Amino acid sequence: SHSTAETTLDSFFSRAGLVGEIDLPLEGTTNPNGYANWDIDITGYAQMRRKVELFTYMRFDAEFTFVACTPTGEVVPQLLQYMFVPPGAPKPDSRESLAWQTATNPSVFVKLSDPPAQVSVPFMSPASAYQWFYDGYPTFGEHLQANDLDYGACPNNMMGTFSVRTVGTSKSKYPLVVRIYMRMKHVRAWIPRPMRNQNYLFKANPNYAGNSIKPTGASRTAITT
Amino acid sequence: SHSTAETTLDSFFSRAGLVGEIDLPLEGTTNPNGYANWDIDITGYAQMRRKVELFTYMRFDAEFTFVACTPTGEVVPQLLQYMFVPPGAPKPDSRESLAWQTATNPSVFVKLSDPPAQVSVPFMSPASAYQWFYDGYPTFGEHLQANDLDYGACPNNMMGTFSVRTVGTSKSKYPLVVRIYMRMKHVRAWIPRPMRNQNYLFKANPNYAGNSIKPTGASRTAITT
Amino acid sequence: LTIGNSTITTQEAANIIVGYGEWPSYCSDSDATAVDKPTRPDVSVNRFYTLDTKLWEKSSKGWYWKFPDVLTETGVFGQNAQFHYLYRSGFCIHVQCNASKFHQGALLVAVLPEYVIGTVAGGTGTEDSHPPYKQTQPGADGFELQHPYVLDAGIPISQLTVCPHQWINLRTNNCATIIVPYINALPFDSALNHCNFGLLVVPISPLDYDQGATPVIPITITLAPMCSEFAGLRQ
Amino acid sequence: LTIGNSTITTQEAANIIVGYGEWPSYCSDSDATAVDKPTRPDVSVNRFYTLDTKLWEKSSKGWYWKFPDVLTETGVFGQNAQFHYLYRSGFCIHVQCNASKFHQGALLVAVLPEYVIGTVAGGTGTEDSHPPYKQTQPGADGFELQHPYVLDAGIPISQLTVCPHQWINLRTNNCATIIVPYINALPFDSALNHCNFGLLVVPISPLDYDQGATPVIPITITLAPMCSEFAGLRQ
Amino acid sequence: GFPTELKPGTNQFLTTDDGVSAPILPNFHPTPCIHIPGEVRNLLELCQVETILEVNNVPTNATSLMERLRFPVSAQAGKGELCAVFRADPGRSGPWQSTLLGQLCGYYTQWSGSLEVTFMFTGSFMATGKMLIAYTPPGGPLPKDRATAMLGTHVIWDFGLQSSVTLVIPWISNTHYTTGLVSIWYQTNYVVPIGAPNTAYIIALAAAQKNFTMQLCKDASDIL
Amino acid sequence: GFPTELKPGTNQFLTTDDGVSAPILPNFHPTPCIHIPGEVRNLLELCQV
Amino acid sequence: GFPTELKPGTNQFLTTDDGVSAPILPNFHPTPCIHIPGEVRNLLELCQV
Repeated sequence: SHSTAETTLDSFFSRAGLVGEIDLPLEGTTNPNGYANWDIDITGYAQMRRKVELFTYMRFDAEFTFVACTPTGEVVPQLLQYMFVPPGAPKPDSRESLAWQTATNPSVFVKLSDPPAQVSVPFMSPASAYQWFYDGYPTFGEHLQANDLDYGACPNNMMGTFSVRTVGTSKSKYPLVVRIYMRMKHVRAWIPRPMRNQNYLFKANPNYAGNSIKPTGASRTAITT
Repeated sequence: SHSTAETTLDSFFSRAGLVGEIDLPLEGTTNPNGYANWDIDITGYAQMRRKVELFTYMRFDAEFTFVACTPTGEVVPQLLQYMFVPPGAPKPDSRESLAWQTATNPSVFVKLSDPPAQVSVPFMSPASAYQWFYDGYPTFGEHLQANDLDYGACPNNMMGTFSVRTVGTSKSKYPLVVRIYMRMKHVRAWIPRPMRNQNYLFKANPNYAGNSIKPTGASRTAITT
Repeated sequence: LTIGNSTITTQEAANIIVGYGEWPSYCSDSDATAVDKPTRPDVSVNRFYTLDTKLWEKSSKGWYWKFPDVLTETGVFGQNAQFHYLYRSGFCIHVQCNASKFHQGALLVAVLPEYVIGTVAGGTGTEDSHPPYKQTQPGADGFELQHPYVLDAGIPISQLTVCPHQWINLRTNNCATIIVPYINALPFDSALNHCNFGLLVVPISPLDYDQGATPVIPITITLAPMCSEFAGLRQ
Repeated sequence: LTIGNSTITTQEAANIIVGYGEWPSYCSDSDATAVDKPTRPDVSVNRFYTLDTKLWEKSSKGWYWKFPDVLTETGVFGQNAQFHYLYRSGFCIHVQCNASKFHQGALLVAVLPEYVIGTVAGGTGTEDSHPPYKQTQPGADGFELQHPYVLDAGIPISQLTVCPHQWINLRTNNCATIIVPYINALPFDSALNHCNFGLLVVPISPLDYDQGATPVIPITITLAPMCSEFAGLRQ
Repeated sequence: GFPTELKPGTNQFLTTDDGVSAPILPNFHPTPCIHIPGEVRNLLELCQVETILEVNNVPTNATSLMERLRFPVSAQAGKGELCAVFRADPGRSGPWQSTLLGQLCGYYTQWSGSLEVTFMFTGSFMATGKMLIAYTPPGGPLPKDRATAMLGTHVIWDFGLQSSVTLVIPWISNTHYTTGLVSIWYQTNYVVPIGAPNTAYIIALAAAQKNFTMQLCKDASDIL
Repeated sequence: GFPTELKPGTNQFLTTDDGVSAPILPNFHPTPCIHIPGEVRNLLELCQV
Repeated sequence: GFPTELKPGTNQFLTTDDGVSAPILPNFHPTPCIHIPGEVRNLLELCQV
């Protein structure tokens, strides 16, 4: 097995993982509107989080893929709109929002008959590289002790967010579901860390349980194999 | 961010913006004929006017894309007609007009099942560059005192106009909605101007209100931050 | 400049500033713009036109001009540009104000190419429109602004400096000279129908005296058109 | 290293180990990151600031520090960096333990960049969170861990050595010296608000004496920050 | 003939897709591009032009709307405090929205660069006095007094150097708080002989120098 | 124009396919890659510590 | 085989499109261009008569 090709960060990361499962039913109680904002978490691919917390800082471009179907899986003659809005830009509040027509928000129009749309998102951060956890309160300057749940999370590590619509003035005819896949491209990472061993509770701090488990047990005694 | 690339005119202007939304119900209260003329204004994308009235003279090509759907967003097996007619050429008056068969009016035939048509409209003006406002009367020669509201508009700034049909001797089968997106390409601009501060009243002249607004107030006093 | 009738000697303070970075040029026609030859001696029309001097009180709020028009029954030029088919020229204009060293204020002389100044009325109570008559064709006398903050055009002086400008602060300089080249989509448009160009002289610190001192301050305008272009017609 | 006031001499066995294999550098700024020039001599503030020495019982379970922080009201380093807008520096840190030849134990000095130390409380009995305010500014004395096996961060010491580390085995070495450069996405962040870096000194073999012998083991930390970055401001 | 596999993104309409599209009139030769003097190929050229800064963003009446460019000095207050130019962040809501710079920054998201703010005095020729302008960097609060401001970046401005005084703020950035502060203090009172107005005016105009760079385009206007 | 025959694999979406996709922000130039000291280009580097 | 993304304008019929289409009779050799004296290659020559 003499090859270091599968031990590069790229081969270790180059694979589209499902990170988004958005449901737009004909009508219901999730979003009766036909409208959904998708803040762009990489943690969506569950295991990816531990898989990236191997390092402190890393950096990559990201290729997104959008497969849409019915809950049945019926491919249906519907034309929909994907809109990517940058971190700075505001998110739409209503289906009939004006933000959908805002030019600086790159948009994608495809049909389900048409094969899944595919776009590439470059490196967005104002920093030179991403950061998974900030050992400080993210405010520069004097501290604000009104709230302190704002800890460890670095906000300029946010690379935007996605919004979806069933195009048209009137509501959809068919129940739809969009699925999002992410592939990481030119990946370079830096400072190596020990890998996670306990389960996650929240998604903004490496907190753990009030009772520690052990990364491997059931060994009886040191003498017996 | 040591790069001036996003400060190029091209990067600042290059983006397909929605500038046209044409409605064709089966029959209704929009246009019972089955026929529509779209005079080609850039201001359709609202904010664009201020975004380009930063300058006096500028020049560009235009790449148009035609996404057509039902008000539901249902994609429908309808075959329709896009016609671009030059500034010189006359506009069609009826659905059965002859202008539709006039060859010198470039025409586009696609189906809604077929992905959106994509065309390019070149620089049409007889001038060296477009012109946003004429500090003169567009009449050459001695002036006519019949009216004088004909002010500031340069008439050879019209870059044509678009017409749409559901092709056929008989009326359409489906209620349709065509949307037009405009992308500006080879941009060269010239004389820089201070940017607008009031709301516009009309769409042919930099008119303003009888009560001036202030681009920022509520600062209390010069001493307090 | 010792070219013309009478000059005006100045101590040549750092008042030099050119429109957009290019001298006014002539016409290059060994191409195909006109087989006809525009004819002009260099000494035919380059007289120093000094308009009437206007007053500047505390309640003054600025004035604007249009240039191809301002010459009509104005000078032998307006008597000249009115008869010709086509027009083109750059200008070198000398704005001079004489005030005391006990008077204080601040002017911003600025030049604006395509100047469409409105305008609007009340609302829909008595009249809804009525676009202005003497808006174009401003005489030497005209014109006063109405709302200088927006130049009566919905456009803030706050960024007027983005155009070729020059300051007259009675702290330092009382004189300013600014040159404009020809500026249009076509190399030759007509004159009397279209005023391609506008000049503004707006006070920001609206002058203040200490009473007992003459309250009127003169803003004398002097014009000198470079690179004109004509040939001849009828009468 | 003979730069500073008084040193502490060792037989300098090769317990020396550099962060990730490249020395702490200055900032390479003969471009345009800042037109103002931070200026910094090598011995003004690079005094050997030696913290308080701490005790090591059998029931001790390891300790941690944060470094941009640890100097705040600490030394002339803290009296200037609090007032300076931006910071960047490398370190030479010396964890030194004084023990007898009858004592046995094992310390693991290890270095970790972004140290997010948790943490959790009971459960969901009354409230779900409340991480401590005094989490930053652990004093030289502070602070003891809660769950050393996971560093209160859900991360195993079992692999702590993956970061720049160094061993103190009372069999062999009582002294260890490790150097770290600056480590951040930006070449300049602020100091006291973001602790770029964390230091751990955790025992693995939890020490044993046979009584009648001094039961306390001193773990003296000695610091020397190299390649700092400052200039000065107000007060 | 030539084999092909279609890949995802097929038949998709991307708003920022940059391709060469079908020309509608391929035989057409457009009007020639003649040379016109004032031209722009980069918005930074505009970001670098000195433009008026509305420090006195106080009155809202169109009759007093002109008072914003201007901000006064008088013989009343002595050695005290006149005016802070407020936050030293252009795109942020405030006095800077008057500048061209502050406006084009509204067409973007986050920036980094250096700014210089030249001040202009409009008082009489015979007037004299001193002003110290003091910049207060982010994090550090507004200097309590004159004596507090002097220990930092500051310039004593005399009307011997009447013409102007250019204050250059080293570095500002948007990193998604507290920003730079510029404070202008009466170093001394506005002294005048008889015949001079006991009150005078200052106009402030600002811009960014050449290292100034901007981010991704973002749109937010006024009309609807 | 240039003749073309579609072959199987057409319109197929492979999760691990390595191709170039349409860029979402073609005008955008990201913050520069400044040097950060400790870097890894291969996981084998970890297998040896 | 060779990867491709179809772009908008696909399957469109543009009246002024300048493309080469499939020849109906490729083996056919039309009668040769013999010389006939008066010929015009540009309409402007008529504008000068």
